[PDB]
Amino acid sequence: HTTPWTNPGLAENFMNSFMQGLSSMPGFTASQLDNMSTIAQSMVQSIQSLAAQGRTSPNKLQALNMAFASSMAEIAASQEGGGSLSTKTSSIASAMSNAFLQTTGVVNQPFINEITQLVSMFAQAG
Amino acid sequence: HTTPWTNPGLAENFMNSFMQGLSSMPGFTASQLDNMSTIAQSMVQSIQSLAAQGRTSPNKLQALNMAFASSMAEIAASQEGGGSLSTKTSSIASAMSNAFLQTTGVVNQPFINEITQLVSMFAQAGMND
Repeated sequence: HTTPWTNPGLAENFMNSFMQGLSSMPGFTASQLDNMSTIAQSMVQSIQSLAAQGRTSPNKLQALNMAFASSMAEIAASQEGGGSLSTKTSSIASAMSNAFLQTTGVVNQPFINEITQLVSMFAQAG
Repeated sequence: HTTPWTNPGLAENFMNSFMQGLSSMPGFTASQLDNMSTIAQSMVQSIQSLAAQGRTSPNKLQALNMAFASSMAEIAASQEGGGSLSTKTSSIASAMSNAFLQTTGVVNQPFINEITQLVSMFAQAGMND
């Protein structure tokens, strides 16, 4: 239970840290950041409720972390406004990288790469 | 055109309808389905809670519907057990299709394609380390 994918407290820390970091990065409108913040806070509260019920597990926490990251990639790709897709992509990657450093102290680069591929995948579908 | 991210009620109904249908479909273990149902229930409750506060919008709902569908894909692709990846993918796609039909009355094919693409992506990558 040493990572966001196995420890509910660390999953919550990860998502809060991602947002704190993203808030100082370029490419996003106030509206986009509000939307991302609203979503992060709803997913943090949702992991808190499940943890209270003993209803988190590695499999569910993995899927919830992926849900969080996919929804961020989706806002970036679909929501009109702000800077370039490439600026938004770099900003989400830097925010993810700091969220790892703030939690496990170990960046999961393949996961960051995967989220970067999501942004392009979603942008191209829309 | 009307979608699951048009308003909170449609979003919640789509998610519930997806789970109902998937649970009658092949390729999954009881554990994977329990896990998918738990995440679906948490998402619906999140939406009910944002809705009660007037905090939903089409952009936020579209992001949450993606949060939901990605979760489903992640579980299917990565939690060990059940049938083939090919079976899980078509079961997810048929379940999404029915869920549109029961909710809005209209299948959103680009969304179905996105999610089947996610299943592949997530199977290749994993969530390790």
